[PDB]
Amino acid sequence: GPHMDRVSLQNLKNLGESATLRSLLLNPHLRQLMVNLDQGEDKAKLMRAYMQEPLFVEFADCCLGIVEPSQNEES
Amino acid sequence: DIRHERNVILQCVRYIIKKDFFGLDTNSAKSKDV
Repeated sequence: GPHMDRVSLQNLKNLGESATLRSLLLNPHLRQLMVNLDQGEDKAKLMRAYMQEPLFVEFADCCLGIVEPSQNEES
Repeated sequence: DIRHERNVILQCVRYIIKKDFFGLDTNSAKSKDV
């Protein structure tokens, strides 16, 4: 199951340290996406509707590189 | 993998909101029915 799908706080705390990622939080829309998704009014459709907005896509793609210990196979 | 990635975003978002914005703890099993 989604056991190691959960990220360790170290990796998450590194997000705020990332000059690139923190700069994304400067977007009033992006931060609204974040808080909306967390409240979970309907995370089901939000997870879809958020991946279409380039702002949240940037945020997502940025946090992945910071929290993913997963190497790029054989790159 | 998007199945993994999207859930990973949930960890990212919730961490930030936790020390940046509100820091609230609404997502808890405060139900005393159990």
